[PDB]
Amino acid sequence: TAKGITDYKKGFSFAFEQLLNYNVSRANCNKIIMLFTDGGEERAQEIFAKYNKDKKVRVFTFSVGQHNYDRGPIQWMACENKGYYYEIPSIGAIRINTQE
Amino acid sequence: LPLFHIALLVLFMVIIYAIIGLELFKGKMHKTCYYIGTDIVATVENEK
Amino acid sequence: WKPFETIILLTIFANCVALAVYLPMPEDDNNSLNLGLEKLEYFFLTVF
Amino acid sequence: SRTPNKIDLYDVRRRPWYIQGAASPKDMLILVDVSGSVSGLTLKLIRTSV
Amino acid sequence: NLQPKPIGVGIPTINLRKRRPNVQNPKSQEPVTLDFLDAELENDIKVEI
Amino acid sequence: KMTEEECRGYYYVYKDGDPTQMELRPRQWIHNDFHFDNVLSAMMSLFT
Amino acid sequence: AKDDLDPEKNDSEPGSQRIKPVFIDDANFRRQVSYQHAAVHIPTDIYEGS
Ligand SMILES: [Ca+2]
Repeated sequence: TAKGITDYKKGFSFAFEQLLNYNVSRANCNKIIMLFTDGGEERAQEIFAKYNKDKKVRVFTFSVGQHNYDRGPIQWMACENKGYYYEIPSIGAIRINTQE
Repeated sequence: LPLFHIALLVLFMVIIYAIIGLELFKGKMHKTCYYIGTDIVATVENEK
Repeated sequence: WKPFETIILLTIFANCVALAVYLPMPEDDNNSLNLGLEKLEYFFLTVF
Repeated sequence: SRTPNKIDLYDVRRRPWYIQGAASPKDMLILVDVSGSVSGLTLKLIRTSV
Repeated sequence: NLQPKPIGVGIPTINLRKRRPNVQNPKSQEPVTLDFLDAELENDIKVEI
Repeated sequence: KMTEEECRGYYYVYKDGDPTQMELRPRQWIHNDFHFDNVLSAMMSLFT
Repeated sequence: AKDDLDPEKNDSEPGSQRIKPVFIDDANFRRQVSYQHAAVHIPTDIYEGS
């Protein structure tokens, strides 16, 4: 259920911490985090500086649905982290972008 | 203030056609075509 | 005297723009510009 | 495709054999944005992408 | 013990009131990953093996 | 599909937005009915 | 693959030309097969002729 303020800083802190467990059994190969969101007004430049200063992690940002929220920050995040950007407006668009 | 006696006449026609249309049309429009054994309503592509 | 009426008639055209850039967002969500406009509402209220 | 009434939606890229040799194994982590703006048609789309 | 039928998860619940009759949903694609400690009765002297 | 060269072959439609209830349709590049393309059809559209 | 093999069809999309193969029945495949060429699977929402 959707409710509340968007915070990309607590969303990528929680993600990186999850990525660093090293106690559990792990793949330990490609480390990547993908966020599904519609529009972002904040690029969260600070979280990426330290958590991934050398770009070990890959970030993929997905913009979904038909909406007017700004996509520039999300695209920037994808570009900064050597990930990719994918839009999904429709149900028939899900199948070739979540495999790509 | 001149359009007062017109507005009162619209209001004794929106009322009259409502009590006419209640007494005739009440509870009639509650049946639709449904797919056998579903709750899915059946239409053609461009029919409401 | 003369521009006192028009310095507060100029104030209210700034308030009408301050309601026209408020962007309504669903289910209690916000952006930065509506958080700097609710402070502005306070500023506008005091002058009146 | 259309000679019966069941229609295949099979994609080679989607296939597991194709995927293991496409790329190396991976520790992913899906973030989902659950803010209020998403609720609507967009929220519906996210649950089906993940 | 391994069999052709796919390995199943959960108790299957399908709603008959919401399947319109002629649309053909996806069937299956999962791999048949039965484990050795699930093909046979588990011991502690078999988890060693 | 944004242009005509791509708007060929078949595609899926989803009924009530369920991603499980899908049906083929051929896609086709359709021109609008009332449109602005010469002065004659532009006056046809404007009248409406 | 996934096209009517009936000779009288003759759709003949531009760019492409089909094959009617002969389809012996087989063991090690529990289906009729042709050893003279390879079939081609195009997924459904992908147009062929692109
Ligand atoms: Ca948001």
